Amino acid sequence: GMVNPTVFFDIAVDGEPLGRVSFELFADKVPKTAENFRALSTGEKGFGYKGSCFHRIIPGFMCQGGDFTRHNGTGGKSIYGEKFEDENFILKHTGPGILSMANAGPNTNGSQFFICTAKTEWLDGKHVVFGKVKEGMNIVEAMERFGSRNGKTSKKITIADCGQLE
Amino acid sequence: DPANQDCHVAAWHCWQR
Ligand SMILES: *CC(=O)Nc1ccc(NC(=O)C*)cc1
Ligand SMILES: [N]
Repeated sequence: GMVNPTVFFDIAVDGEPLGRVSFELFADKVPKTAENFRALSTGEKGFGYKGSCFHRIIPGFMCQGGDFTRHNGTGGKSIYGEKFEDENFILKHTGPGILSMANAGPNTNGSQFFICTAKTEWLDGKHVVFGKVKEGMNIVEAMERFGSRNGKTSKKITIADCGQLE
Repeated sequence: DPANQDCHVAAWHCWQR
């Protein structure tokens, strides 16, 4: 098949570089959802993840980001001009490193996503799994040091740079 | 429009029950 995209985020903590996380995007199974995240990671539509933050980090559960429009957790937009359907639920939340869509209910995908730091089988069938951490899961674990039970972060955890690896 | 994209957190809280 066509090669699944790999993208990266360079993470910073109050501006100080933390490290790089890369992700495989399962475009073979969820092409529309993978393409949204891929395009937002390169910035090629003129907007995207660069400069945005992980606004909710719950240690032992997940790190959530994707609000590049309002920078407060209520924003973000897809590349499609509106929130889009749950493409399918073929892939499951099998363990740490899973990349899955945050939503406000069925068929409300925009640009927000979370990286699981545990198996979250109770999300299967309600959040579209579309990728997985390749390298840098230790960086995601380091990110959890700035989370809290309610998810508010203690420092600004930013996607200082991002793109698509070749 | 703004949207509270937090349903997975509510599901986590339910699993914590
Ligand atoms: C937005 C949304 O769907 N929230 C939500 C609330 C609760 C639960 N699960 C239980 O109550 C067990 C799932 C989703
Ligand atoms: N529970």
